[PDB]
Amino acid sequence: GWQGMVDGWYHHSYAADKESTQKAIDGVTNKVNSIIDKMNTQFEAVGREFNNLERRIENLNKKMEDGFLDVWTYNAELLVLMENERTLDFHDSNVKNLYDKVRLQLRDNAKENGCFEFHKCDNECMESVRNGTYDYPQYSEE
Amino acid sequence: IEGGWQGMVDYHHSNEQGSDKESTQKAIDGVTNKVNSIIDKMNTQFEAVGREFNNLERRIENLNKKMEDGFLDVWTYNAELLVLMENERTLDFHDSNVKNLYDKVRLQLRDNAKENGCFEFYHKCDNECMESVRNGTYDYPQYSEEARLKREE
Amino acid sequence: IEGGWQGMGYHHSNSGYAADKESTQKAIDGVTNKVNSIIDKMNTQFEAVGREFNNLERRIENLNKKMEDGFLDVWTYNAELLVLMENERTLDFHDSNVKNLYDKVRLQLRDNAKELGNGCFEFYHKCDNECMESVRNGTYDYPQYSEEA
Amino acid sequence: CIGYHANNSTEQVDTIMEKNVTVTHAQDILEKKHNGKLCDLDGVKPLILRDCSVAGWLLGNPMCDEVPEWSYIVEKANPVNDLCYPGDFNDYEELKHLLSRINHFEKIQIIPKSSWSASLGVSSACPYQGKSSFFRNVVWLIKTAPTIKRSYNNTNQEDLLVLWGIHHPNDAAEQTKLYQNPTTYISVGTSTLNQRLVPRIATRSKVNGQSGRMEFFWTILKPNDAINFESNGNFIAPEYAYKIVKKGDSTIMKSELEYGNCNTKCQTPMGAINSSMPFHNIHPLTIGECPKYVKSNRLVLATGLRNS
Amino acid sequence: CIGYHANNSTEQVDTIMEKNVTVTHAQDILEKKHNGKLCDLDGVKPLILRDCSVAGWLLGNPMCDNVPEWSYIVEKANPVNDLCYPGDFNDYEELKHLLSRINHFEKIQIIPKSSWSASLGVSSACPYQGKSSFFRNVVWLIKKNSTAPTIKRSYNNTNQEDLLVLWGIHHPNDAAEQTKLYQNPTTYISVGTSTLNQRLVPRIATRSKVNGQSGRMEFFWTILKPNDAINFESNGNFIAPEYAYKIVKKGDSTIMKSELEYGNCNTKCQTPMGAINSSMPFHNIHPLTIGECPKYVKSNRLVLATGLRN
Amino acid sequence: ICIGYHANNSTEQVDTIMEKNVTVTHAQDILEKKHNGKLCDLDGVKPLILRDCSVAGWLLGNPMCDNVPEWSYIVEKANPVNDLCYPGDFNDYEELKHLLSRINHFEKIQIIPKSSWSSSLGVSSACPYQGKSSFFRNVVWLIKKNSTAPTIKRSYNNTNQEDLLVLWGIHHPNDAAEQTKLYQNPTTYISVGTSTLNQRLVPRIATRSKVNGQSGRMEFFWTILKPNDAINFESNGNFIAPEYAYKIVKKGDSTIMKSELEYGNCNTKCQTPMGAINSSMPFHNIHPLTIGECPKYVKSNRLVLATGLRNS
Ligand SMILES: *[C@@H]1O[C@H](CO)[C@@H](O[C@@H]2O[C@H](CO)[C@@H](O[C@@H]3O[C@H](CO)[C@@H](O)[C@H](O)[C@@H]3O)[C@H](O)[C@H]2NC(C)=O)[C@H](O)[C@H]1NC(C)=O
Ligand SMILES: O=C(CO)N[C@H]1[C@H]([C@H](O)[C@H](O)CO)O[C@@](O[C@@H]2[C@@H](O)[C@H](O)O[C@H](CO)[C@@H]2O)(C(=O)O)C[C@@H]1O
Ligand SMILES: *[C@@H]1O[C@H](CO)[C@@H](O[C@@H]2O[C@H](CO)[C@@H](O)[C@H](O)[C@H]2NC(C)=O)[C@H](O)[C@H]1NC(C)=O
Ligand SMILES: *[C@@H]1O[C@H](CO)[C@@H](O[C@@H]2O[C@H](CO)[C@@H](O)[C@H](O)[C@H]2NC(C)=O)[C@H](O)[C@H]1NC(C)=O
Ligand SMILES: *[C@@H]1O[C@H](CO)[C@@H](O)[C@H](O)[C@H]1NC(C)=O
Ligand SMILES: *[C@@H]1O[C@H](CO)[C@@H](O)[C@H](O)[C@H]1NC(C)=O
Repeated sequence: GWQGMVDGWYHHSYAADKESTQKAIDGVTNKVNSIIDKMNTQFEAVGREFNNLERRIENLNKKMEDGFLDVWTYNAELLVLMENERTLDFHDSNVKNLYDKVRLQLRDNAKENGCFEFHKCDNECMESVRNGTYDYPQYSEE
Repeated sequence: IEGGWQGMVDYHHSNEQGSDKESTQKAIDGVTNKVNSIIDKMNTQFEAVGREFNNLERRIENLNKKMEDGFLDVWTYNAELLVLMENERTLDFHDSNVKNLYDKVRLQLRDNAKENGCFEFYHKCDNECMESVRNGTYDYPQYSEEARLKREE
Repeated sequence: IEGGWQGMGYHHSNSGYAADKESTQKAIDGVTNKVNSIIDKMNTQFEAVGREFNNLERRIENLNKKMEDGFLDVWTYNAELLVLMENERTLDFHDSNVKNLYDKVRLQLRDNAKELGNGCFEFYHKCDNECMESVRNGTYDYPQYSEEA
Repeated sequence: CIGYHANNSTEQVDTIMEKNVTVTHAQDILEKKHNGKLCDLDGVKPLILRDCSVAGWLLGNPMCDEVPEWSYIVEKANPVNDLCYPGDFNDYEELKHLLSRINHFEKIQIIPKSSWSASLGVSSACPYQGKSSFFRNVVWLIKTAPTIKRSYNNTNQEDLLVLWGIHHPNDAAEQTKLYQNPTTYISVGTSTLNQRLVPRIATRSKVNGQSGRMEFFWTILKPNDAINFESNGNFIAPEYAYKIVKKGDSTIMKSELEYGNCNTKCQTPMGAINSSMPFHNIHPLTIGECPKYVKSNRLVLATGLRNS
Repeated sequence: CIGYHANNSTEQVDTIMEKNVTVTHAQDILEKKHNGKLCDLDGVKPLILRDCSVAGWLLGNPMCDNVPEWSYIVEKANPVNDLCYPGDFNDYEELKHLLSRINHFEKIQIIPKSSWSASLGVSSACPYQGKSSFFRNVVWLIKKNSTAPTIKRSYNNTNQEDLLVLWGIHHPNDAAEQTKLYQNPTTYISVGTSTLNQRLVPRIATRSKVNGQSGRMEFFWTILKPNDAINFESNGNFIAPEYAYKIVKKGDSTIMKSELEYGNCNTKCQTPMGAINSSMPFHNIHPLTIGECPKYVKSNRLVLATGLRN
Repeated sequence: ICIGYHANNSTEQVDTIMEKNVTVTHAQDILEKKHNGKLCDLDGVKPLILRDCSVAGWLLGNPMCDNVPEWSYIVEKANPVNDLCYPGDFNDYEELKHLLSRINHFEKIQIIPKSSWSSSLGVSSACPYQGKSSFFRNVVWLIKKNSTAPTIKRSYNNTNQEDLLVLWGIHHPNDAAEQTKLYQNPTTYISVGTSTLNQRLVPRIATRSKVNGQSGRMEFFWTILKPNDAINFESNGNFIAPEYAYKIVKKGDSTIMKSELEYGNCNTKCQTPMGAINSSMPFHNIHPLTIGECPKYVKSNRLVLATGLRNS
């Protein structure tokens, strides 16, 4: 993809799509927000308060301390790995969804690299492509 | 296809004469399977109790507290996430099947119509011609010439 | 694609089957890292489970029951649904891989063939066996057979 | 034209990337409702103590009322009738957890008041009908104080729970007053049990108008074992015992509610739960098969599509 | 054309089907940082004992040094000043757990040292100012002159809070040595309460010298309700209480083991390696935490992909 | 030219969060269900197994019970028939077993011989060695000598390099009349002292039912003698004195296992009373009472993932 595009996350024959970038930045921010905020934190005290003649209960506390570490680590690791592809495949869709958004917009006014060669088309003609307000019958016969 | 149509309670046909359970039943059995599995795959449940420790056993009382609070933190966090995960994975399945069905008509009729998720034919298509669009048995070579001549106008 | 290729990729009528090595080994390397990461990310740290409480220690014995049964429910439920959640991710990834290889061929030959409906293209020109490497390799030349279409 | 459904729905779900998605149809899996009364647990009535503790009910507390099978026990948060004569109960929390779920329970006279003939004793801390009484199920022995030797063999088919006690007077005078020997012992013998109780005289504060104490003990007499007693004088001897069949475990439930003729799978001190749902948020102190307790209010799945 | 973003990104993420995929922007949800010093807990400073144990600080050990409130207790791994005179403590771990979090704590003299003139004692194992002494907060009752009379003393609680009483018994070395200290060979201690009823008898046994001491001393405790009275009675071998402790109990905590020392700060999660100031959901700092803390996880990197692949 | 997916002769089926009984090209299960049905070593450390004896009966010298210097866990069968040949109790018996669950060095030591205690010795018919009655081999029962039993004062000082476990006991006679027959003094004590321990035992006379033909009981106690501390015994007459002790080395903990199988020459990282487990899988459904680095116990029969594409 393009490296010089800092406007956001089109190219003219750059200006990033302000709509899909706003829908993406707001959405992925909400996913990290829900991952952190859904956690429930309560006051707990850990201190190993059993003497050497209470070692059986000391082992019972171990089995639950060690048991919870096994559960959280497996969930946290797999949640990271599962949501990362769902994020990296979420970006595989936005390109083709923005491609078809413009492809189905101008139907026969150009020829299909994710690029289109158009009738010649100016700045006001391509800023209308980004807006979603592209007038097809204005350049239909050409 | 913005907003979706409201009048569909059972496609919408554009025709001079008048104004889909194949993919719906597949989605009805598919999403209901997800809700049933969320309830039924955790069907394993045993007995539970309360609290039975006196004033000189408050260390063990804090041990039972640590695991109860530790379990509530687990079940709450996973269930809240499972809702959020399976709610979007449900909604994404709707937008997924739409293009699968939108392309189905686009694949079926090609040059006999022009591409909002709507189509209007180059030829005339009556109330019985739209049988073949719903059934999947559309005769493309039949309306070939009728689309060719009315295309060069 | 109603019928699967029972006899096998690509299939041509010129006629034989030839699987795509670039797309298959990429997907095999991806799923192998999935099953591995499911098994490898599990942490085990040597716990010894046994009933060691006497008759007058049933309450502490009952407390161990709640945590033994409690962890059983977390692991049983999460394992059953992780299978269900990751099985769907795979079968949708296979439907995702059919289209991603289909669009690579469809965007390769633009106006030089015709989409039938079975996932096949009938060329507007004649394409021989050395011509169909261009479609498979990714080295397909559009302007050569352009006017023939 | 192709499109998706939409109706006049107000149901909302939450997407992991979107908050407040208006949805066609939604289903909730978080149980939030209860019927608000104690019920049976898998078709078995609970043992509900009105104003009595497990001690005052097991013993013969005169202020306590006199069911052979129960799934769990319910006692008020602070029962009023514990021990009319103040004292302790050895391994009381283990005795309660043992009786929490019982398959068979039967009160049996093993050695009656007539076989205790030393005299019987009463104090005013246990009022029954305007006249000072004592525990129904045990007997207070008072003197010349002689040595008492009597054993009971378990001839029944089931396990037997025997209860006995010892009196700890206030001063050395209250002992000689009632128990002639200044030095006293109580020896209980079983194939398992081997103990010997000596009274502990100490100046204590008044509880229910009594400075003395009474400490109770118990074992499970195996169905063909014999229990043997030998005491010098400070003996609170058993008159009744309880046969027990133990098939499962439960807990003692704390709630101020009363019984209703209902049945449920999950019990809660705020009301029973009839739910196949996987989660609930009612109360943590649950008994029986229950959904997982959760600190949340909304667990709504999206069964339909997004609306305009 | 239609394209996507790219920048000068070096951070890598892992995903379920690919390993090490360079990504535009990334964020870690695993907290690995700690300030390395002890702080308060939700606004309350903790009770720190540098070289003294909870038993050595509760009793009047001369090797030890009055804060009325604390969120949790910190004592080093093995404080150097436990019981200067060797012995044990009854329900010591539950008493430590009871005092782990106290809302109000105040030492109170209940029966003065003068009110037991039986005589007093002083062992060389508990040095005060070079000249040996005993515990400050409790009094060792010995016999006096020719005979060992019986002691009957009873303290009634008149405060509005629960108060903690501490007393003990001395276990002599030999039977002939007890006759020296306490004229009667048969001895007892009777502690009476509406709740408590105990009677202690000394166990004469040959033991190894700890701090130059073959004899031991065993301590006990209860909590006296605001309008209840505790009553002692002894024939000797009695370690009597001089001070008490009014207690206001509002919550629970635990005893943290850390050699670190205090810093004037505040935190929500405490760790023997230093407090934590994190809003993250996971951490890999230490298993023994106090306060509302994230979940402990055995991993080094839990990085999500916030941007697209570069 | 066409584009499509694979299909072969396979009936392996998996389930999906939206579909069920899907016919798949290839499948793989991640739930461990197989066990070799025999006890093995843990990370290369043999287990301590008792055929018909208990830990108490083996620790003491029960004549029916039979040496190993290192083990990972302890196996005693459901109900051992050779417990306490002379009936009684064991103080902190549950805590003591958890200590001996994993021992890196175990070496029996005679600290105070049988002859030294004589100055005689007691035998019961409840502990028959070979028809002719004997007693525990590791602890000695003391009876009056020359019709008058005086105070016995014998102390042992640990001079070894490791902690060592001392065992002693007290006899509770049936009636007070039998005591005078065995021990001249009617009132009796047993004082045991270390820098750690302080206790004084008193006989507890009570009429009891016969167990193994004996109604008198014998209660046992134990401590761990630190390397340079000494233990001092002083008893009036009811003494069951220590003759043998055990040096111990503690570098890890385990649990006591209940199984009827006995040793097979195998190795494992995870053990089960039904047989060990060889597993890279993170889950299993064998047994809950596991020992070792084990997969997580799960209630399921099939946890099969999909390794191939869906087949028609
Ligand atoms: C511990 O000390 C407290 C403080 O004196 C003692 O409490 C008091 O006991 C006396 C007599 O038992 C109570 O006397 C009365 O007041 C009521 C009206 O409330 C009146 O009807 C009576 O005639 C009498 O004057 C006093 O109220 C009570 N104080 C409190 C705060 O309860 C207590 O008895 C001492 N504990 C022991 C066991 O020594
Ligand atoms: O008399 C008092 C009152 O403070 N203390 C003496 C104590 C006390 O008698 C014992 O602890 C009772 O068991 O004993 C001291 O005695 C030891 C002595 O036993 C030993 O054999 O030698 C030591 C020095 O080597 C001490 O003297 C003690 O300091 O604890 C002396 C006290 O005066
Ligand atoms: C308790 O009652 C049982 C029932 O009679 C007694 O058990 C019997 O003991 C005799 C002799 O030991 C045997 O011959 C019988 O077969 C036993 N009966 C049963 C049902 O086992 C037992 O002896 C009594 N206990 C005591 C000590 O009196
Ligand atoms: C137990 O035996 C050891 C070895 O003799 C004793 O330890 C020694 O004590 C003497 C005199 O107190 C010292 O000279 C040695 O240096 C000590 N050795 C060590 C390694 O410290 C010990 O005192 C005896 N224990 C008891 C309780 O008597
Ligand atoms: C969504 O709506 C609910 C109630 O309508 C409200 O609690 C919440 O704050 C809303 N979210 C946003 C982001 O507005
Ligand atoms: C799936 O197949 C298995 C055996 O083939 C059978 O037990 C089960 O009932 C089947 N499920 C359905 C829904 O047919």
